[PDB]
Amino acid sequence: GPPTSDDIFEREYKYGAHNYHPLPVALERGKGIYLWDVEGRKYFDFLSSYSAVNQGHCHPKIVNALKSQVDKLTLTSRAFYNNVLGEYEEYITKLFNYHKVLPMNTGVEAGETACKLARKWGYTVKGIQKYKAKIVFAAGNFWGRTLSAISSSTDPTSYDGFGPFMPGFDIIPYNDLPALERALQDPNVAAFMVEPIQGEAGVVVPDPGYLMGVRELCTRHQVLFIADEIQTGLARTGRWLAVDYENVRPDIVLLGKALSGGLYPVSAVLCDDDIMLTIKPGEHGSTYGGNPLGCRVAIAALEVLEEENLAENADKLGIILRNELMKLPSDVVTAVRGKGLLNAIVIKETKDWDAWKVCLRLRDNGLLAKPTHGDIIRFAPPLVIKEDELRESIEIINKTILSF
Amino acid sequence: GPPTSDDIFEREYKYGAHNYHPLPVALERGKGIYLWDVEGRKYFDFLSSYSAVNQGHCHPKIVNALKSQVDKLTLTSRAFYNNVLGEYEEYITKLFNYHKVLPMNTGVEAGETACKLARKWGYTVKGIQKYKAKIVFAAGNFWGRTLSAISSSTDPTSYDGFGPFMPGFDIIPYNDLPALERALQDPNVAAFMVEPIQGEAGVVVPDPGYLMGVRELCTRHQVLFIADEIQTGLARTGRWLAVDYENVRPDIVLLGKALSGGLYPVSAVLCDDDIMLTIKPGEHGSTYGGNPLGCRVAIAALEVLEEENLAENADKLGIILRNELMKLPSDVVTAVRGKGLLNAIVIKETKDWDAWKVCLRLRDNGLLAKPTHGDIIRFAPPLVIKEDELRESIEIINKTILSF
Ligand SMILES: Cc1ncc(COP(=O)(O)O)c(CNC2=CCCC(C(=O)O)=C2)c1O
Ligand SMILES: Cc1ncc(COP(=O)(O)O)c(CNC2=CCCC(C(=O)O)=C2)c1O
Repeated sequence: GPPTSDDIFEREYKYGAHNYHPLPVALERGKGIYLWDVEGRKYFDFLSSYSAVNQGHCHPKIVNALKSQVDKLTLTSRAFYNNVLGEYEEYITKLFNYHKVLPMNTGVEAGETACKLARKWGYTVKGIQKYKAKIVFAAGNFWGRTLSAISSSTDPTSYDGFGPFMPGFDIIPYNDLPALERALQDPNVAAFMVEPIQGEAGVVVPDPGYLMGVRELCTRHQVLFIADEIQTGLARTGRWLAVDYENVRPDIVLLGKALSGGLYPVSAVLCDDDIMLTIKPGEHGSTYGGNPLGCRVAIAALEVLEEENLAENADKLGIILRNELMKLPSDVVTAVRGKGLLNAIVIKETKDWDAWKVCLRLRDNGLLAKPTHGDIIRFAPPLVIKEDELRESIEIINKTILSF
Repeated sequence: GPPTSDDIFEREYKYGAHNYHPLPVALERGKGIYLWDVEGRKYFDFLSSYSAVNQGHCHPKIVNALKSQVDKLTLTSRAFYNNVLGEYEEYITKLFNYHKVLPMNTGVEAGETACKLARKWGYTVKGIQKYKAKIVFAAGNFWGRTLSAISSSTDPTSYDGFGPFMPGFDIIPYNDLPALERALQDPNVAAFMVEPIQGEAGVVVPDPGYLMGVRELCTRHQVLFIADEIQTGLARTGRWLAVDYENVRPDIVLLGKALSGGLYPVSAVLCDDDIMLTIKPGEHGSTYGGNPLGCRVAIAALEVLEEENLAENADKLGIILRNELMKLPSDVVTAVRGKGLLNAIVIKETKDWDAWKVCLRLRDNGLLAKPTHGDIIRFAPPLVIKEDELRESIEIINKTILSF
């Protein structure tokens, strides 16, 4: 017979690194908002791979693009041109209204590319002396697991025991304009990288006006405003970009995750010529970056978000989700927050009952989520979910929470 | 009508970053050893995307694995278990005879993971004080484009203008055992990372006994021997791993590129429990690392290399290629080197005639290659090439070289 869920857990423990502690569930099928485990049980996916399957699992139009291109050409390396990359570059740069895109594969690679752009721009355009360029980050940031990315983290589990660390990274509190103004008095600051909503930190939503204030301060001190929209972008928060809520145009925009609908690792660095062209030929790249298969997938993935109006759906349905979640008892749910369909609740941890137990029982009742930083449960279903399906999920949440 | 090759070049220049200068050819189809441009012209691929399509372009068994899995499930995130990862982990760890694998996506991510393992092992097992752990690299190394990877490079085009740089990375000459012995007198060295054959540097083959000497020195000083086999592994040099030529077992093995046959970004970090388990749950990972679609592709990709005996083919055919290349006139070809089907020739550059011009004319005559570091042309066709097809390619090389 096939392997059971426990067999699947047991096998990974024996042969795979122990760098995760996943929730005890073993999935083998996904379609739209639903996942199925190897026992055949059906679950609502309320994580969406942390917003990488915004378009739902195995969306037929993205699947069709992958199957069609894989019969033609999948990788030449950037030693040669392929016929797809430029069609995708034109499409994505028009869509977000930046002059150029640099293609990469993973979110952290886009972040690393952004820091390289910022330093090279800082040295060659702003006039900072080599190598005094600084990049400022916000406490609670997450942008990946390279040595550079953990060097800016304030989470000791990310960086403790992995040093020495990348120099030139300063940290200030999130959602704090006086702190950014103070930090930007240093003329050697080249960039400030920030998430419009902090995902891994627990859907930390900054106050209204924060992104407007970041834009103004960065311009006033000619610092590059790097917006990490790898988790918040692509309709998840109710707009094409989370920064659209404040009509703000960052200097560099990072995309990833849902850029492929979950079918391929595709990430992107968007910015205008004055920044993008400080990197000259031979000075940056990637084996798989810009390959034609990922490019066909990402075009189709972006078309799904636009043609199915997923941003407005995420907006309307996010209002319903948060209003219903706020009806839960304060003794159990300490906070509800989010924008669009990127939301989270905070569980009043005791000696016994905590967010991990809630997620175990959510799983028992047919809904999959997971805690972050202990007491914060993220609720982030695919943007293709319908109102009826959302309300059925809310009743699962209510049944679970009100069962303790 | 469709876009011409020049239209394709023009479009990328307008909308994509200028971080590469590819050879002027615009490919739209690949199958086995052949590529076709948008004009319909057929070329021998003598780069294999720098050994990412060892199995040939669009190998039907790898394509079948991707099409089959994409209808089931492509990404859950490591928040949950998927049913494929453990089957791939068991398969790949048995094949190379290491206890555990850590899955990632790109080659540089595997390199970053290796450096994090080395430092965490250095601090928690060897007893190095935080944060004095050192990692030694060889001059000419290439392992990617993150800020950490360029921090160990000796190529100014990689690191100049991108600092300040990651501390704790020392550099010694390649192919130099006295230098490694001298460097390893420092008790704060945690690891030595090295390519068995340096790819990007120009297929720099170390002398016989070098890898044996590296293994002994690393053991004698309890330093981790990290073998970067992302370009040399997976049958390209004529064995499963290039280190197999000297019967050497590194402490960490990195794989990538051909790990997927070019269909998906899949990379791997292989090592035993004593190193792998110094990273605890929550301390390292990746959105797409270990996803079930990449895992199905990599299983099929690895099966192709074994079942079609591509290593022995690469061995036998590499002997023919180098012997024929050594018949070229010394006035034009200054050196021939390589193992298996990872080979290179060195062109005696003049004021006018150089390796770029040779590659332009190779392209004119139906064979695609590209220079590295100016005067070095790599010859690396897919391992599925047959002897007759190889000899037809050699005559193209002869016609081109003997036409100047
Ligand atoms: C806001 C933000 N920026 C960058 C990244 C890094 O993306 P990668 O593709 O993982 O390198 C992230 C990643 N966030 C994650 C989403 C899902 C799973 C995951 C993990 O298991 O590490 C991270 C991000 O959120
Ligand atoms: C020996 C070796 N180690 C690591 C890497 C990095 O792999 P990535 O997947 O690119 O991060 C490489 C990469 N070598 C390359 C092969 C093809 C194309 C390419 C590029 O355009 O940057 C690099 C490697 O060789």
